[PDB]
Amino acid sequence: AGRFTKVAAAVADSVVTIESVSDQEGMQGSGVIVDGRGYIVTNNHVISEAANNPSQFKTTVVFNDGKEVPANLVGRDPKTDLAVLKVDNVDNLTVARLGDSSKVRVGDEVLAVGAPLGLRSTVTQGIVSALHRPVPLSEGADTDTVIDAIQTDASINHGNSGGPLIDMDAQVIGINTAGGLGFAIPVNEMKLVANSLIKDGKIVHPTLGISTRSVNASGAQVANVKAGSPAQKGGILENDVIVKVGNRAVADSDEFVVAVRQLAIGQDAPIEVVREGRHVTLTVKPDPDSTLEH
Repeated sequence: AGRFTKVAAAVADSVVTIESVSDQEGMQGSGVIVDGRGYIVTNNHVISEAANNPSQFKTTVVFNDGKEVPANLVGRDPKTDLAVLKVDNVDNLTVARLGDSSKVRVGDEVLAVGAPLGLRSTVTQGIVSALHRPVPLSEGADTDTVIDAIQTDASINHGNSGGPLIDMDAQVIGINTAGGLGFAIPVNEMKLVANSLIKDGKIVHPTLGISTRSVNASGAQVANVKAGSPAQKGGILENDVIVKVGNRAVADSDEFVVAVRQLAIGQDAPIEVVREGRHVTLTVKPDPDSTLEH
């Protein structure tokens, strides 16, 4: 058997099709079994329209061996484009076994696996082309977002979106997202997001009340500060050029949004700013974006 033929055949039973149908709509994607009780990780845009209109959409999981089972949304995170589904009382699930994306290196051979039975399903091959790659994602009413992504030249498309990025040990190192190089959500962020979605149905991320644009002191240029925000109270002014957030240099608006999410909620953090030719450090305490779940 081929080298990638073996790795793909060993993870196929862990990748499923995710189908969502209404009176006049249809959207399909892939998912991966991360827990033996029936927990499936997919990306948030695969299910977004079903989550927004659940009274009309029917969500279904289809396994490798043909079986078709209804599924429920446990939780979802548009900020990391992730979601958790649950199938009930299905036995002998081949659980995917999860790697460590911090141990991933540029040049590592990978496979972006889509659901073996999906309509337009794909399985592509490439290498890791970049790590911690901030990438913007923009198909429903959710927020646009940015993620620190694993970048690969394995093609990511409708057919393998939501399925796993797999290393040569048949371990999951990421979740493919199509929302011509590819991008995956690293598996360590997926464990954190999925771990907290399973228990609480929600995660909470820090927020500053800032929206930026990319700057020739380059960085993220403050376009608007929300009233009452942490940026408000910390001293951020509009047209500030943010160059550091916490311990992360900020090259543009994409890295800014990613850098904000790595911060601690309720702890003081320095924002280093280029203001009218000067450098100014400001202290900002991030609020939780979901204060009732915080």
